[PDB]
Amino acid sequence: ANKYPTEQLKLWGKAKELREQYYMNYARAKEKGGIRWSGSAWALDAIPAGLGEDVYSLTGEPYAAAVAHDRKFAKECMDAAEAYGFARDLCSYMRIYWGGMHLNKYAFGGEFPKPDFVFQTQICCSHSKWYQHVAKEEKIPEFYLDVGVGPYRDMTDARLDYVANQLHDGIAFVEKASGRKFDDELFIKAVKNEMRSTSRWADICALNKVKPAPLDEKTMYSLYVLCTLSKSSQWCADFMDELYEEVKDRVARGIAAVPNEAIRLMTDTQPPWSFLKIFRYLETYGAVSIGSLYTFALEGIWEDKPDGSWGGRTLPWDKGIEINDRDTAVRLYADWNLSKPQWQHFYDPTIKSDMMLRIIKEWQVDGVMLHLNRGCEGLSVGIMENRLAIAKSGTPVMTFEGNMGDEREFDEVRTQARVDAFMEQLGVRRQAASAWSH
Amino acid sequence: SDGLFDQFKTWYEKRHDYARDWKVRTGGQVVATMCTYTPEELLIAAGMLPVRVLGAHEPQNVTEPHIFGMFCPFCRDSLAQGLLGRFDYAEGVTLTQSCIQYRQTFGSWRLHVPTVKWDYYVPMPNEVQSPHARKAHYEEVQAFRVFLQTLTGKEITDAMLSDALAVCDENRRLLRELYEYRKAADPKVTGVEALYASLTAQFIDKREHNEMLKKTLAALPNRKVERKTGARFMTIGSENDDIAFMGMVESVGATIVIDDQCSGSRYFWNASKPEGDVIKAIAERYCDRPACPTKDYPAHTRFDHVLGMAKEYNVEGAIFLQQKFCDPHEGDYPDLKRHLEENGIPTLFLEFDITNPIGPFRIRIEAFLETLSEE
Ligand SMILES: CC(C)(COP(=O)(O)OP(=O)(O)OC[C@H]1O[C@@H](n2cnc3c(N)ncnc32)[C@H](O)[C@@H]1OP(=O)(O)O)[C@@H](O)C(=O)NCCC(=O)NCCSC(=O)C1=CCCC=C1
Ligand code: SF4
Repeated sequence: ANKYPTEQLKLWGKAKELREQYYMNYARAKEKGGIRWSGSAWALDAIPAGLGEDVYSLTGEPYAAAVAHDRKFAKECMDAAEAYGFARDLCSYMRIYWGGMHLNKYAFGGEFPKPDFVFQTQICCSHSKWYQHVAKEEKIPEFYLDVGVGPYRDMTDARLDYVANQLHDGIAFVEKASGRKFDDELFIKAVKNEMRSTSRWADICALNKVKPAPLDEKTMYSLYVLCTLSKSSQWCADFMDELYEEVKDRVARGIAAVPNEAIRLMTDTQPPWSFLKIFRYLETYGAVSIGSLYTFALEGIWEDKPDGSWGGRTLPWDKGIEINDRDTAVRLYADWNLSKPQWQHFYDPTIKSDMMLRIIKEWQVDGVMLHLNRGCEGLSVGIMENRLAIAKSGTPVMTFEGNMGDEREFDEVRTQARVDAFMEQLGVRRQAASAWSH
Repeated sequence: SDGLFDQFKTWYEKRHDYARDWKVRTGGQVVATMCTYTPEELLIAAGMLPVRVLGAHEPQNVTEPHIFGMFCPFCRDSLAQGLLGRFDYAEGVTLTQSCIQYRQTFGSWRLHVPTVKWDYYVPMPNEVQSPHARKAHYEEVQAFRVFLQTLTGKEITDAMLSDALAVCDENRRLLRELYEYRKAADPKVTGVEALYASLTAQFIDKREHNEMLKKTLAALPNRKVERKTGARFMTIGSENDDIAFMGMVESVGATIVIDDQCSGSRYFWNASKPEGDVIKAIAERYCDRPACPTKDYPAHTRFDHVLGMAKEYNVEGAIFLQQKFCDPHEGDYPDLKRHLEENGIPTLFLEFDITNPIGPFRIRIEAFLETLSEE
């Protein structure tokens, strides 16, 4: 039954329109002599932003996720990549992207738009292989930022130097690849907007700690995506600020995403994009997903707050730190990105275990549903150790197997039955707890 | 017949007995090492025996709670060896960063193998092509040295590091000298014999291994060859450490004359450069080594390395042995295949689990040999 007031998000249409405009801008970039580039959502996109306000990216994973939402087109793309000769168990986003390039079809209409260069971050092994194939097929320059310097908590001066010095190489690379002169003012503005957008996304997620949750994770998938498109843009930073104001007002008014909220769930990585209806099904039980380390920190950037809680990282200028020159901005930009929570499990899965346990506590989670995602080695490494750590903690936890991009490795019927069994389990545990504490 | 390589075969079969007895003789610690990028010079200088974790190629169920089955058989087989207690004599465990899947073996091992007393993860740069990687790795190697000095309470001096580097470089040079014999029309060293030698290099005391390599090379000039060469094959892959499988290949009418794999050439290929700062010499040797696919970007330098080896050893056919789910090698495979075929080398693809019936692979090898016999 509906205990809480509920309301649709007012900025929904704007969130959808900003994403559509991003994809249309990439395709139309050349009409007015713009620059186009491609790389991961984890690329350090403020660097190409130093080349102008008409520099448009296509981030590889969000594009592939958009394709995966169209089951037929995703299958066609994967079939083209397989025809070239790639193993079907490679990253499903990478296979999709490759296939769509060979088919020469853009998901939003027209030919697959050729990027002027590749600007990539490498932490997952597939990060290089993805764009090595692309750069060869498109005959374009390619640059890779190796961020593999170990956990942020162990960072040394020399590790940060390695990343910072590579970024200086990246500046020289984008100047040469584009023929344009890099502008320090535009670069610094872009670093600052990326700091704003990623910290503010974390601030928004932190508002979900309250009961009732003002946002449900399925809705959040249309909001966390903006930082995966252009976190260093003014439009993304400004929209995050606007969205924060709306979510604050929902909290202030007691607004629930799910009016019958009785169960709070946490997920993990990469949901199967053509099967988001599972979230609506869970709503019928009064279950809301409050998020995941993935939704919160694929791009969100976090810090420990004065009360020990997790919140958006403090912007350097609110801490008395000046950013008035290229070299300072590069080193602060490298440090900001190296603190990304979703990079840490590449080195030490217990860091992610502890992060998940902390989310469970601070977001008042009743149960955890973990996707064993066969489509993504990078976000799945360590997943079984994370499951074990949650299991030892006493929080109910279940797994389901799937693949975020390739429906052939996702069993809708079995997964729904596993989730329904989990809702039953959570009800039984509540009955037992009530009976024991009277 | 002549049993020249029997010592290497014994060392392989009895690797664990060897390590236990090594501890009795020297009083040193044993360190389980993962991935061939481990800076073993540092461990030797610290008085320890590096022993590379490898799988057993037998059925195992102990890793299912620790590593999801979308990951490769090698990383699971390897972890199972620790969970089953087979490395209980190793006080340390260390991994130098490359493939992300292997990092799970290390993570689960340090958390759950109860005989581990210390662990260390070396974040070696992946982008060895970057002008900044050698400085970064210099500092990583130095930091590991400081760690080991702190752990053992004994200063690890430059002289100690230089002596360990000399031992490792001699091993690398001796293994390359052994490989030279494989270029002959009737090789005096089979691919199986080369594999026993190059794999055992990774878990036998290098001083003892070098002595055995020197004896082997002293015997090769006059060693009698009885078998026919058959087709000249190259094996390509990640680890490729199933010697029993390689023995089948060489029994059907072929010789494996060279390889691109971490059981073999990719481990030892280059010795360090002469250099007065021993940390730089060590760090740069690993950065300059033929690259793991994970470390091979932006350029696929591996393609030139593999093709150059194929031409220098007169390869007639190349066999890709791939672990199921192996992303770094899967990412390189379609275009490395094309590069070899465009340069006149037909290729064969075989995929492996932890265990595999040999019958199906032999049928494929025999059919591949029939193809070579036509063009
Ligand atoms: C487009 C999408 C796939 C589907 O969207 P939708 O499901 O929302 O469908 P829709 O057709 O657009 O709209 C219909 C819905 O709108 C709802 N509604 C209406 N008015 C509403 C209101 N006022 N407020 C709220 N809601 C309102 C209606 O209820 C209706 O929903 P319903 O039928 O269930 O009732 C969306 O989930 C998305 O963008 N995901 C992100 C994908 C991506 O790119 N991710 C980044 C990947 S990067 C990555 O993985 C890595 C990076 C690096 C390293 C490794 C990994
Ligand atoms: S496997 Fe995952 S982390 Fe790696 S390239 Fe694919 S989407 Fe990115």
